[PDB]
Amino acid sequence: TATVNKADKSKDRTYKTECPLEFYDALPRVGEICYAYEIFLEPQFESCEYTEHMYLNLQTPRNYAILLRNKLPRLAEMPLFSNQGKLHVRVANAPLEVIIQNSEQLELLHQFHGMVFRDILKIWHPFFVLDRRSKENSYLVVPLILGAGEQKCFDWELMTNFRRLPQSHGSNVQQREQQPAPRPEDFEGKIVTQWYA
Amino acid sequence: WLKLIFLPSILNRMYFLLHAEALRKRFNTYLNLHLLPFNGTDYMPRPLEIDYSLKRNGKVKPLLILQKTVSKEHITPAEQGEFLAAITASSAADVFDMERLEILGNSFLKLSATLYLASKYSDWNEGTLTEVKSKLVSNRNLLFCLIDADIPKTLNTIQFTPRYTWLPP
Amino acid sequence: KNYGLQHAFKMLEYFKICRADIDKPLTQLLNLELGGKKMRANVNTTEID
Amino acid sequence: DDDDDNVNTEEVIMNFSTPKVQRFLMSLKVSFADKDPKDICCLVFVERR
Repeated sequence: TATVNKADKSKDRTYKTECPLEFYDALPRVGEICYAYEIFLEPQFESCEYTEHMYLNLQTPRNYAILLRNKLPRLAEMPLFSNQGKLHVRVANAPLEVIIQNSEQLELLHQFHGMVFRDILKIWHPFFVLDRRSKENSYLVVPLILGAGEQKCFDWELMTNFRRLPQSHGSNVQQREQQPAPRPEDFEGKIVTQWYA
Repeated sequence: WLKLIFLPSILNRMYFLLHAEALRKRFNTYLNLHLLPFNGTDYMPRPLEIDYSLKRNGKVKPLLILQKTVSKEHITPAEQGEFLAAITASSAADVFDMERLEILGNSFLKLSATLYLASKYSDWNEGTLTEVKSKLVSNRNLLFCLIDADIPKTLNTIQFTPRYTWLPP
Repeated sequence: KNYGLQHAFKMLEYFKICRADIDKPLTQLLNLELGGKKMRANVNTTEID
Repeated sequence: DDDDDNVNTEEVIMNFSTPKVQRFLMSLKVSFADKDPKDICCLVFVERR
């Protein structure tokens, strides 16, 4: 009946966003069953001399999964657009059921998950803190490696090694003299940066 | 490292994909259509389709909507990607938006409000019927009757800038 | 688009846009009646012709 | 030297400035490498207008 509120047609309101029920209280726990959903990235672009690296790398079986206490439903295939073409992303319908029996194991898992955003993606902020409240939007991302048979297992060695990304430091001649000779094997399929440039 | 580069986009999309799946299951349950083989436990979500129409991307043919309205043999499962597209606003610079579905929804809402008012208040002149219809399909009425449904808390309406305005899980 | 008008009418009951009634369920909107005193169904057709 | 102008500008700036300015720019880069613009707020004090 009132006509006073008809003038402000360009109004807006603030809404408290809520995470999906699966993401809420999805923090994996010690001694409880947890589900990991492997993320498969499928390149759609044709391989060429300029798209070779991504097209070979994204098809490698060294994928990463998403850990939740809750069970995810079937998810639709999603398209992503990189610089060198379109990508198809799918989440495995059958989760990987593993048990966590060690507290420091979960600590290492969460440490790697935090390190990924802090260093690799640089999403970190000074006020950001690793969350253990087991509350809204709480789940982990875990790297996977091939084990026995076709089954996959957690990449324990990677997260026990890469708690933090090592800082890029240059090497001078005197300390380079006695450093071990570089080998082709430790340099194959790795990440490197130019400290001098 | 290359696979982890795409992680924020995948996580942000899975957020609203789970929201859309929840909406799909809820709406299918409300219509008693959840027990259908399409919408039951044997649901296979179809892949999301790019809306290439977007700027940043003798005889009469029977109308499909009416044809499936009168016959149940052509009822198609409510796709999860379609619900995600309905959720995703145009402000979020994604590959799909809500406008194309919004056109059909607005027209259906106008038609249904008109029919409901004409059946309920058949003994009224057209001025008051038009005024009441405009009030029913007004922005404020839809805003209120969607706020009380707890839908706006799950909308996708902001551009994804992970380094600036995103909280990782 | 996925379920036709008969199934879509129940959304308005869900969103409380159109209040339902015992006499006139929301799924029967396609059965609109041109009712009221404005009709005279007893008039023979020659008057209309 | 090269044709890429984006790196050419940086290279000429670093090659046509005294070590004071070069070190200043390196410190600025290493202090605000990939941070949030809303998070950094700094002043630079110089003598002459």
